[PDB]
Amino acid sequence: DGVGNASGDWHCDSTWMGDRVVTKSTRTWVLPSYNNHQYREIKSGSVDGSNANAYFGYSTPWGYFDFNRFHSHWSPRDWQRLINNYWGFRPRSLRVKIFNIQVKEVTVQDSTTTIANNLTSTVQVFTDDDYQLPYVVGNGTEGCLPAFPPQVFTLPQYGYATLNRDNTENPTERSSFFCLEYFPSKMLRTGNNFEFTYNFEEVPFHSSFAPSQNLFKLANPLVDQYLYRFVSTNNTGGVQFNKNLAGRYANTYKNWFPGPMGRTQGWNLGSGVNRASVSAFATTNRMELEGASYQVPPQPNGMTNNLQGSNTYALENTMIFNSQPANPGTTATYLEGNMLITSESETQPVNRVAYNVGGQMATNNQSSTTAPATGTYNLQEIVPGSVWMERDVYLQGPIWAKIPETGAHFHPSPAMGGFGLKHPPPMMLIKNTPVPGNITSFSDVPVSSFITQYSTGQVTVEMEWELKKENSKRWNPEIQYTNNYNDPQFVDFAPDSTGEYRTTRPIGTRYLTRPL
Amino acid sequence: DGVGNASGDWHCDSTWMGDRVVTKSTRTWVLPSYNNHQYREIKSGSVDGSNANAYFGYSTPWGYFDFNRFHSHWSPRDWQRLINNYWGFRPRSLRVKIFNIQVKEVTVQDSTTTIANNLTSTVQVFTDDDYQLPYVVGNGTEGCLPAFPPQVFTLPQYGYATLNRDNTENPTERSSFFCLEYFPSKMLRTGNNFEFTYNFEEVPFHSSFAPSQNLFKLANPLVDQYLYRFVSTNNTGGVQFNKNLAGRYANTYKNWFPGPMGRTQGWNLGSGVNRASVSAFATTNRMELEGASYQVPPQPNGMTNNLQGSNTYALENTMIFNSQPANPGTTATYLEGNMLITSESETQPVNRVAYNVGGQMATNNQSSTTAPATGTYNLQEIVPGSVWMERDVYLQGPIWAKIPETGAHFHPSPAMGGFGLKHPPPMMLIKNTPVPGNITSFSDVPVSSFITQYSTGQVTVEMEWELKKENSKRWNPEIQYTNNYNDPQFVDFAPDSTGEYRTTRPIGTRYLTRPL
Amino acid sequence: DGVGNASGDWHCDSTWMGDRVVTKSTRTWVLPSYNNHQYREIKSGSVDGSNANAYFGYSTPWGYFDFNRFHSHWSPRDWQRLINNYWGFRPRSLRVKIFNIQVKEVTVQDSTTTIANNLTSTVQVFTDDDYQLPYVVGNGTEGCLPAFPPQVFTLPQYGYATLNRDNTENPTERSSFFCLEYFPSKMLRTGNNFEFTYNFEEVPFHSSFAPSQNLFKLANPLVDQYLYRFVSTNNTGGVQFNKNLAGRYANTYKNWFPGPMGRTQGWNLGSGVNRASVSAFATTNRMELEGASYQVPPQPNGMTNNLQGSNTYALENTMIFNSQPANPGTTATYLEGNMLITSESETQPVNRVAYNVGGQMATNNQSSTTAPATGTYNLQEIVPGSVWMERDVYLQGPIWAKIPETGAHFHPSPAMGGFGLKHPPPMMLIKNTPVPGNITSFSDVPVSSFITQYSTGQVTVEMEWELKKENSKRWNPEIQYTNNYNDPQFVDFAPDSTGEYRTTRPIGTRYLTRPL
Ligand code: NA
Ligand code: NA
Ligand code: NA
Ligand code: NA
Ligand code: NA
Ligand code: NA
Ligand code: NA
Ligand code: NA
Ligand code: NA
Repeated sequence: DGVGNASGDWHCDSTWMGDRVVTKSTRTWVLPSYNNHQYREIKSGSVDGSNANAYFGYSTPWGYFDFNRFHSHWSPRDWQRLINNYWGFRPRSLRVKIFNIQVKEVTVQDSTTTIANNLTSTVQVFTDDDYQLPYVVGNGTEGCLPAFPPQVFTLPQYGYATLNRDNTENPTERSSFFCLEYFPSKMLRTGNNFEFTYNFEEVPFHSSFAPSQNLFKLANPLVDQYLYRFVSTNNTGGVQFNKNLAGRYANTYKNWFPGPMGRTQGWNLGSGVNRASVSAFATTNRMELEGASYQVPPQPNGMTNNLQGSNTYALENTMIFNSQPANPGTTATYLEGNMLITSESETQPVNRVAYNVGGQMATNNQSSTTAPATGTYNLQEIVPGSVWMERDVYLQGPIWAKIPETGAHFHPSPAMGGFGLKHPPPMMLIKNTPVPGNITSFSDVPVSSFITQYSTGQVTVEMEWELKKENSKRWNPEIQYTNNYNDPQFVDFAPDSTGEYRTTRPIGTRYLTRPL
Repeated sequence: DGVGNASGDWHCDSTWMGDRVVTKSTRTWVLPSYNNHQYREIKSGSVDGSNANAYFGYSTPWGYFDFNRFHSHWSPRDWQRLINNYWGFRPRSLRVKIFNIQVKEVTVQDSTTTIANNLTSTVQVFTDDDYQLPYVVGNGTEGCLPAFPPQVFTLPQYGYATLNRDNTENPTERSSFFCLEYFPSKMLRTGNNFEFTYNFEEVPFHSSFAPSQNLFKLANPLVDQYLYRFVSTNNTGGVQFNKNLAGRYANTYKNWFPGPMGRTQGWNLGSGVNRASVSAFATTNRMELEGASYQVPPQPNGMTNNLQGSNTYALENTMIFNSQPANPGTTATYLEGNMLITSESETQPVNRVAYNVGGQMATNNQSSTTAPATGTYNLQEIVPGSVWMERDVYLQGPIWAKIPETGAHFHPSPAMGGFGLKHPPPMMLIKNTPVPGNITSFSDVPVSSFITQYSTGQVTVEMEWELKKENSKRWNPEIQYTNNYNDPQFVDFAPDSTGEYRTTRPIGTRYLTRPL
Repeated sequence: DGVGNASGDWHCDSTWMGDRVVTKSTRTWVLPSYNNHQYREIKSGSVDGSNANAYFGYSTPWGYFDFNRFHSHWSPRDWQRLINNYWGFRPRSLRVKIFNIQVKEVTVQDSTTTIANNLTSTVQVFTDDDYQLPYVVGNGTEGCLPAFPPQVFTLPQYGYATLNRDNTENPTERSSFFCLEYFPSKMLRTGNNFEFTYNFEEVPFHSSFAPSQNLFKLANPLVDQYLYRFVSTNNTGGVQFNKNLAGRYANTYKNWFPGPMGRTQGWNLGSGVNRASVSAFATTNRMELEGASYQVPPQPNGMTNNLQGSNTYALENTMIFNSQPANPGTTATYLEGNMLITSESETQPVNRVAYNVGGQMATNNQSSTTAPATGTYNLQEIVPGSVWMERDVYLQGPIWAKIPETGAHFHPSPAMGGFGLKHPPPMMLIKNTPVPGNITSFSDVPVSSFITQYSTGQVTVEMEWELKKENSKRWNPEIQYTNNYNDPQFVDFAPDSTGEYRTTRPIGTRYLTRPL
């Protein structure tokens, strides 16, 4: 309504009400006027010897709002609270509000560089509710709301990648260009604000519990089966079998089978033992798409890295986050120390080991002359009677991802973990309306010189989650996430002398135990 | 109400009413007071050279009611009746009742060992309706209701297996212990009884019919296709094709594809021909889970063993039951004779042969210098346009199995055949309340000496099944299960001189024929 | 109603409903017919060189029901659940039921010793609702309901201690004798049962949280005080002062003062360092009552043992429980290992160190000739502006205790921790009605020979607790009780191979953090 009046109050809070909890988090932000208010055609030929890095696309002046990161909404304890006493959760509804828009104009004379605000200028927000733009938000890229309410953050620029021709930079006749100014968008001078309201589609509860039974040894030990297994051949080519018995769990008919597997090699950590001076890329797991070899991280789930105990990890199949945020374009080498590496060990009983072969099966036809032989297999895909656990979500991990448009998706859980959404939280685009510099002469060609200015405002995301009440009959105490350190010299998830937020370790959600 | 009065009448019966039939079967049972009313920690290190047999779990004083075995509810003829004129069936509802509880106390002096009944003592029944305990019943273990109403049977002890550490006996911090006395349970002295009422979740009709068409040669022979296939290359590297024609069924575009396959080797039976003195285990098919190789029986369905005709069987992929019940802990070798072995030949046209390679595909890129080459594959998993038949259920086979708790199950049919249930018939636990011996001095430590006593009562299971009315236009008579023997010297499915129930052969359900 | 019918169903369960949770636990029990149905005058002269052990009292045939022990109602996890996410709790209501009474009669011929049940005999239960009997239950004695539902336990005999004359065994004219048969009590043959209903008086929530601020350094560091302190004297006897400043927390006016203290000496544990071959008794803390020195355990709270970190413990001031139950009358020496020792370190910031002096104050009057002097004090009692935390309750610790009858109690929290109740859960007395042997001749003297018989039945205690919802604004994750072990070789709070319940460690309730 007026320049003087606050566009909105500041809400940050967690409200636990029965079976559902709602998280409101508000933060402050800056929007540079990227690209000086013009689109740039952007492309890249193969780099580091890989045509897989070749792409053709565009860069826009628009910045976008990303909150698809659990820790944007959850405080550490709140996370803890959720992960220690709940069997699952899914996000039901979401509402966003952008306010307190303040736009500033900077002018530099002889390197003076002063910042003063014009009140006249506007900002533009619109939400792509019909998913007509490329959806960038699903793919684990920087720029989400901080995990720490205080810290101010700068909005990521919006750019998308269309299809390359022939793993060269060049475009193809099918490649398309999207203009963001084609959608109608609200324009906000300082008095005004934006409110976004949303309702999540129905998705299965993320299963935040670990199996207390091993899949194969489901059957009670006490009683033998009524089925028998082939065991040997008498001296004449005659078949003989024995009863499956009691405890033995190797030779017992099974009803259900582990998850889809594809070996990705295991590397030791800590004490370790790894091969020396090794170039990782040649031996990484990959999928060939459009005649180029692409690395696939988080090899599609149905597998596990680490067994608890031993340090070996399926690095190809694993989620790794920096301890602290770092910078754009960094090429610096990182040792194990800095990294927050994650173990899928909790999901190990249901899931298969990623650095072991998946099993073996007979490779020959037996005969009088010739004995039976078997062959191990490094990759078993999906089968009926399958059963597995999808990868755990982390306080630091992403929340959801958009399902690609195609005729079919096999049942889909983002390989990076989270909620597979057909219709996910809409792209939220915002840009600073351009203000022309001093233009004194008319031309047909478009204006090229602009006043340089950026915007800053606050934004609040309010989310509603539904919970699966914990209900177990387990007698003894379950393991839970404890803030347990010995001889600490600083708090975890807390500012330091310098003032920066410190996060020591990643946090899964699997602590509670459910028998199969 | 009173010691003298019967807690319940005896119901055994089959009622066929239109499209649905209800089976009531009642039997008699004994419940030993296992473990002298205490839990035992039970574990096993690797045996027979396999860490797969390593497990950590517990044994309870509770016995359980298992009826998950088709022949508990169906008399032979009734089975027959169902299998010869129906295209499918699923269980809609179930109701159970336990009554006529009689508890007896045995005392032995100088080896006298007398049995007299105390009327004062109780028994405990409760049903785990919320699936909070490990579900043992799904996994084809002994102790179900007899197939023969007269025979008295002893209730299986309840024990479950939690997760092992490192394929050693030892437990893990995630391993959980369940106390059965934590659930509230009805206590029954002799006058009282138990009634259980249940409603099955909706499941697809088990398809009890065999295809009368071969999958690939679906198209009518009379007419050629309007598509053509590449056939050869002219002397210059030039492509040439011919019309697909008429009857030929090898080279004709196909819309649908066979089921998932994984070779498990074939062994001859009867006349046979098998390799001599062979140790089966090295060459068995297996899956690696938690860093141990486990054998998987009934290799997940989508495959067949036997083609009719020839005796070769996919033993790894097959269902084998003893002819007669046998004993706990038996290690005796069994020849073919005793076994009731099953052929999935009826499902052969839709399904793939288990001891053959699944097919072949090109393994090289053709060039002027270099000719095209192909490679057979021993394991093909799931694909779009797939189609297969799940394994047939047997009078002797199990009915249902519980789906494991995880984020996803690919469409699941118990590998052992039956109905995949998310929420299956609840574990039914019963135990004898302990009666202290003579205790004359107080101690803080728990009482250790008990009166020795066991319980016996009857129980009835009443089930309602829905049927898919047979409706075919097949002119000529279909094959049906006939009780056909030549020169019989005893009846089948009938007592003998000794008094024991004799079952000669297994009985599938596929007899009726449905064109695709 | 009838011998045959169950007097009551078995309820064991924990129901969490919003702000209040209700715990139902049911167990089995035995009641020996103590004393052959007669009272015994019992007394003791000084033993182990202490007249403090001298007492005069009586022993009854009655056994009593004790559940005043947290772990009787809480399963491990349930405890956990409560202690990790709640700021407090108090018991609002309680209801008890005794049923399934079974009375047995034992006869021995030539050492045969058979147990058969007579159905005719009765049992007697009554509750002393008017607190007219000596209340024994408050004082941490054996015989409470087991922590493990399965285990059967024997009811403690009821005996009370009246006043001794002169620290000799002999009675005094003021000493009184209570006859339990004077109260009217329900008599129960096997068909019948007992129901007890109760409502707790209003008591402050047990504060289950640890202070995140140190009492003395409450004031913010950033700002100095506006008060100044005397610091020195100029060379002439002149007073000079400095401003209290900033961070310094030693010399800053304080509003609130630590808790009441009385030094009890500190002993090292683990690595330790303690004096060798030491007789503990001479140097133990004590209070003189009726001209005898009595040891006081749990020296009245307002103090702490242990500071976290260092192993030294105020053993006199500490709660120690055996790892496993042990036996009546044991004199066996116990090393540290067996013991579950407790640290009040969480309450350390508010509370005072027990093995340090409490402080110091000036002991002289300063003059020109003579400098000021100070003296440490080993015991400071209560003062206005006091503030402290009462000792934490343990899964293994007792729940409540009865306040003694006198004109005044200073604000009272059982020194053993728990709820100080003016009117606590009534003594629940039960005894087996005596059955005369064969008496063939009349006498005036009371019958002396009885049939020997004992009773066994189940009992259920149902409690309702109110909770203080956790509500904190602490950003970083709080510490919580985790079931965290490394290289476990058995589960904790779970049966072992032998069948006995294993409890490794004690569990406080202070995990959550509240700033002052
Ligand atoms: Na730029
Ligand atoms: Na929607
Ligand atoms: Na670095
Ligand atoms: Na046994
Ligand atoms: Na149901
Ligand atoms: Na044999
Ligand atoms: Na006695
Ligand atoms: Na009262
Ligand atoms: Na000892």
